[PDB]
Amino acid sequence: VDDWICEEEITGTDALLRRMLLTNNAKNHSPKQLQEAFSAVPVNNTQVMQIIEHLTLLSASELIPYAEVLTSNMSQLLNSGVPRRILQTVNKLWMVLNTVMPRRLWVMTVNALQPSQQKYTQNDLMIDPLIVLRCDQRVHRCPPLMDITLHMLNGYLLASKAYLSAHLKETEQEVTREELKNALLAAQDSAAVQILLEICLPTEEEK
Amino acid sequence: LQMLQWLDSPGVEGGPLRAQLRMLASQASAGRRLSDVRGGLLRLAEALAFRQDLEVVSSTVRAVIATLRSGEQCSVEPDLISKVLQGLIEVRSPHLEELLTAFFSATADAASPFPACKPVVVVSSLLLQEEEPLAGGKPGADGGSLEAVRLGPSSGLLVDWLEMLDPEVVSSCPDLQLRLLFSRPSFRPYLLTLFTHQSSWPTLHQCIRVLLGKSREQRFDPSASLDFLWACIHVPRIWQGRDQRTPQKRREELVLRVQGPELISLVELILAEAETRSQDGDT
Amino acid sequence: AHVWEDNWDDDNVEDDFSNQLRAELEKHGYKM
Amino acid sequence: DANSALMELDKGLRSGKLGEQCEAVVRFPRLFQKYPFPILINSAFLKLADVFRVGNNFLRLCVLKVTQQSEKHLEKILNVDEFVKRIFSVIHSNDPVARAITLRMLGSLASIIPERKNAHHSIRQSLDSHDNVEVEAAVFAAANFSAQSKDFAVGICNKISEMIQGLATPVDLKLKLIPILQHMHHDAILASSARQLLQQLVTSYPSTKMVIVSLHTFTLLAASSLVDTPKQIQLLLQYLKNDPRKAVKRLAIQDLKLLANKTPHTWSRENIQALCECALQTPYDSLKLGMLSVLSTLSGTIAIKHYFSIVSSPRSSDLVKLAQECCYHNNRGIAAHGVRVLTNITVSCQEKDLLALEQDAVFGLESLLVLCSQDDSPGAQATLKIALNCMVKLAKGRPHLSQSVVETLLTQLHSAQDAARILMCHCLAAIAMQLPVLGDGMLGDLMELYKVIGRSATDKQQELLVSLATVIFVASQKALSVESKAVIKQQLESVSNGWTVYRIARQASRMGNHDMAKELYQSLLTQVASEHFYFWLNSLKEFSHAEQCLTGLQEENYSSALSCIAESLKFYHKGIASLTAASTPLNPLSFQCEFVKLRIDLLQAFSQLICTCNSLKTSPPPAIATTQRCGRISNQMKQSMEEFRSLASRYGDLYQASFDADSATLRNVELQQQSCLLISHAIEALILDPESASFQEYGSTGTAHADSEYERRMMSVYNHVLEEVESLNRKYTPVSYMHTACLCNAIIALLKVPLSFQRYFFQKLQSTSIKLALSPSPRNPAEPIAVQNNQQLALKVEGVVQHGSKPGLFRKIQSVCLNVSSTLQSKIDNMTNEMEQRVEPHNDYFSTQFLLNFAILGTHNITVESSVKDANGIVWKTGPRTTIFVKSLEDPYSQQIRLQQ
Repeated sequence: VDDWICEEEITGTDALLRRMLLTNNAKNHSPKQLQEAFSAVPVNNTQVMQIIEHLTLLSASELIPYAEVLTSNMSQLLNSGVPRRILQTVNKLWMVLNTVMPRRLWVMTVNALQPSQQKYTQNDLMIDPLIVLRCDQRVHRCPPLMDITLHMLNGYLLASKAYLSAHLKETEQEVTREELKNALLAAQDSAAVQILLEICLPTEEEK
Repeated sequence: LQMLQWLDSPGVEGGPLRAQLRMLASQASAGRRLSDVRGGLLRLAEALAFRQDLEVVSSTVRAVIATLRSGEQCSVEPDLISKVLQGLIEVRSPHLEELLTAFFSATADAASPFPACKPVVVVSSLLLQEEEPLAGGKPGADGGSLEAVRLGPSSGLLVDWLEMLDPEVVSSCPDLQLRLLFSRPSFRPYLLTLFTHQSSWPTLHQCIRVLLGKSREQRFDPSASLDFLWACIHVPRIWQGRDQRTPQKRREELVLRVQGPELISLVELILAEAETRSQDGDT
Repeated sequence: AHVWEDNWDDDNVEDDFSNQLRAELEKHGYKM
Repeated sequence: DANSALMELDKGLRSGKLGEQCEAVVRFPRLFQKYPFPILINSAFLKLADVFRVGNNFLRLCVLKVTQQSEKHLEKILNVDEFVKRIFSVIHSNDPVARAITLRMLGSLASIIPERKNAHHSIRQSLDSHDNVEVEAAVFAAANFSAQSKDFAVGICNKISEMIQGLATPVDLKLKLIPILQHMHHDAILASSARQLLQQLVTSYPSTKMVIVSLHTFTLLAASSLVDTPKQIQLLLQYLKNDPRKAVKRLAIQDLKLLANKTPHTWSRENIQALCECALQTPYDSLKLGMLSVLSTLSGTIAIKHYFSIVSSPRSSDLVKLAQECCYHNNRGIAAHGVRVLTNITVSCQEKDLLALEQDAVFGLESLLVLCSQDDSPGAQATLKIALNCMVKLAKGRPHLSQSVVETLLTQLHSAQDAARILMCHCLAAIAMQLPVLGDGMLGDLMELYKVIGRSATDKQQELLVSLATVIFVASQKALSVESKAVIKQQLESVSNGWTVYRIARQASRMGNHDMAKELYQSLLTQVASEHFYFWLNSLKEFSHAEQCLTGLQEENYSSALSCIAESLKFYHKGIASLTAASTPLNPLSFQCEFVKLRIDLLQAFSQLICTCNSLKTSPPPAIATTQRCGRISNQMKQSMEEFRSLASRYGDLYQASFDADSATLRNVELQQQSCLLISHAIEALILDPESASFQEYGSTGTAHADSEYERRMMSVYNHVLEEVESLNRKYTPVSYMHTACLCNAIIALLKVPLSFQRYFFQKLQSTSIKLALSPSPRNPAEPIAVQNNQQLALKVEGVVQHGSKPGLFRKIQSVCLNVSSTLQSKIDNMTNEMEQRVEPHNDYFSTQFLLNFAILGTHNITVESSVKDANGIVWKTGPRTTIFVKSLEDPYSQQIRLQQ
């Protein structure tokens, strides 16, 4: 319900007013422009902040083509020195893209937040959702990327519930199988909770 | 005559073949403007202003210096000439629109203050061109213009340009920026609630130690500093999901730890706030 | 933004009766 | 089958599956649209409430969607308290998403619960919470409650002031919370406090984002609280002048646009000076277009008359010269705005030292035209729209320029593409329609242009022939030559669509050229692939034939009058037989049949009248017995009174019963009714009691609007007949032969000016119907409602209005007059309970309470009539005319008491 409820009208169509009065000429920005803006050999955060701040105002359907460059360039957004609007606004753009293209966005975000390589598919993520909690070490202290990871983990847990129900229903050719699936789901959710709570520990390097 | 001139101008705009007819039209417009200046007195540019607008539009030449034009604009600013300043600004903007060159970092601050003092109609585009291909530290010039020059409306744009090009609040120049946020202005609350919700936590801790540090100069305003403290206590990112307004009054949930001299400095700062009493009174 | 206010022939001012009339009448496309 | 859908969808609601419940919930709005009566609405909303109470937080979002969509049905809910309690029972839950959904539901429900205190407490409590979705939903619901409640408005004024300038709650949240200050216009000191807070905010947060949001909020506060709008217009002029940012200037443009559209009388002279002066020294072109668009919208109203007010030479005024250099500007849109401004100055106030601009004005139009003809782009097409509207208005305001106007237009009708021939033909059609003396001055030139269209393109061809032949019909104010008919005919034999010829035929039937209407209706008759369309085209053919027979008249010749009238009646009767055959249950053509029937009755009133005028030459003076009325002719013209007065009443009844036509069709019906009154007055002034006339037409007979040529020729005929009546008043004998000759010439004069089948005869734009579901018990068919004959019958009539499209296009329903009557069906007849009530609908609903007294013994017949009252005040007699049956039983104790007494 969070994804649909972030789509609702907030106060006074202020976003409509902004897309009426600030994006008169935004056709100069392109996905590849953001691509070499990110991939500069120095870290010029000013131009990427320019592009993403202009990218806030676009509709989600118009923001579909930038999913490739944003997701492929999440991994650079973990080094010590990135400004905070870059992380927060990439989080906002990810939340906007989550309202339209959620499954492809999640399966693309798994393959980018992984530590530095295995290319993962939707079937593996629905069979096992704990790869979402197998992200990079620096994600554990980056709040926007952890927020993305948490929405992704909740979505894949519900996904795994539906997938196990469907795989149990198809492969009948019954009470024992149903309770075994219930036990698997219960232990799965408990394991996810325990891994999250162990993320909540202070690490030994800072202690 | 106005309809014929407008028809000729659309042909010159569409007909970009070698601009020989454009040169002939420019010469004809210059001759007509000279004749109108010589003879036209009572009919004050009823249609001659259309010729003036066409001549101004056709005069979009490209400057070939792009470094000494700043000095010419600065000299024109002391002379107080309107059309000369407009022509110089239009020439400087097209030169910056060309390939990037090496701009001086000393006369840019004086040139910006000159176009901000007098009402310049092309200030925003010129500032955008100068700060886009900038061969120097633009944040220092913006901070100096914001702190020193008391431009009424346009400083707001400067404030925007600050957050438009400085990624954090504190990035490279801490001293001028700290004296900008805290002093002995009107744009201070916006940049301060930014710095509350913009900077990274180590930078915020650096500011919180240098703010309530031992300093007898009293270089920070107490109201802004204390409200910055009180905001940093209750940032919504810290308490983002905790159950609200059912607490235990005996229990204390969380605080912010500071040191002994930090406590002494904070209490003498809050009593220095309390000892102002210009018109407030005891209550 | 319309020039002629009493125009009988705008982009879509055709009622239902005229809609089936146009549907069965444009198909033939010949007149003697 | 009204509640059966409710049981079906609520059977869907009692599933254990989320999908079926969601399907039923989202299927509810269609069921809401199909039956809008509040019994079903209340029941389905209570079912939505107790589905909302227990749910898995995704059903809740669906019910929120349904409540958001079906907002106009919210006032029909009866059991409001149970509904709101069932919704409100979720605020005390601990799921923040569920709480946010429930506050959004409260914000949607705001209209029906403005002053519920616990709702306000919940909004205030959740408003300063820490979960972001709860905060955003709280801001939404605070915005929706703040538009209606006042105590909520002041408390939330204090709260939102604190949370905006509390220096926590980051800038995105401040941007979200400034519209709370937008909705805050309820009280004077509340508005003043909000105004001070907004001024402090806009001088305190000088950003691009906050300044835009705060300025839009501040101008919505100004346009809501009309106490200091000039102060905000002033502040907008300093923000548009002294601010280097560009987006702030663009909001200043759209802001001044909204304020000039809303309250233009508050615009002072120095405000217009400031706007014009800021429009001069701007270096940009989009900003120039924006300011002069604002000035163009300001030029269409009474702001110019305040601007050009006595107590400087207006040539030296800023607005007119700014209009000149922006009329002679390179860009097309700024030229269109400037020529609008110049045209609006010309059409407005008539001071002498502005007249020279008239010349400039007209040249400007053609200059702009030759810029925007040869471009073929939608921006250039819009520039064509704006320019041609200015051409029409300029020719309308100052007629002495108009002739020059039209000839210039014909020049650009020689050389332009197929998309520019149209809308220029439309401008010529409008100008030659109301002002006809110029139309003939085209004539033949259009011929050769029409010849060029013999070898033009194909894509835009059909509409272009339609436009050209329409302006041909409009320009031919007198008649069409035979060669003109031949060239038009041979061109559309060369190429035509088949629907194009139908449009040309109906244009000719509109204007009055019924011979080409005959020929094209023949062409349609051979064509076409359905039953009732064939019968419709045959009827139109017969009407065109009778109208050509009516055009074949000669003045001062009564023999040809009788002959051509008989031919017209027989062709109309073949046509009305075809119309009756063409009538369908799906499209019950009622205006056409009644209009044709009353036209037939008018021509037969004319035929009986002309042969009655012939009767004085066909009978004696009276008889040998008579030697102050003598003869059968007096009784015959008294019958003429009865027939013509009844016919005028029937024309009035056709006028009142339509309500869906345009101005032109109604005015044509008024022309026919005025013809009936004209002949009635003419006869009752000449022969039947000259003595008590004594009027001699003491009203105005000139200075008419003359919206059509047919109107003008009708009015000329009316004035000539009244002149003949005044002259021949009380000089001659009561029977006379100058009297009969006066009637003969009057009938000839009425039948010379042909006819005009108007828009409502062919196409219907607005469709409005009323339901009136009677519920005493609604009965079934022949089964009557039983009453006990000692109590009245609570009728409880309830209704709803159905709009076809564009709700109200021409007229708007203000109030509706329900009338009820009874009739003793056993065989005055129970006129004792004729009752009348006025209804003002809330959105679409009609709810009244009717008590009917059935007293005597018998079966009674309740009839219910509707009557729409419009905004101006004219009553319109539409409605379903609903009838219901009641039987009157008696109490056996009362029967025994009456037998004993």
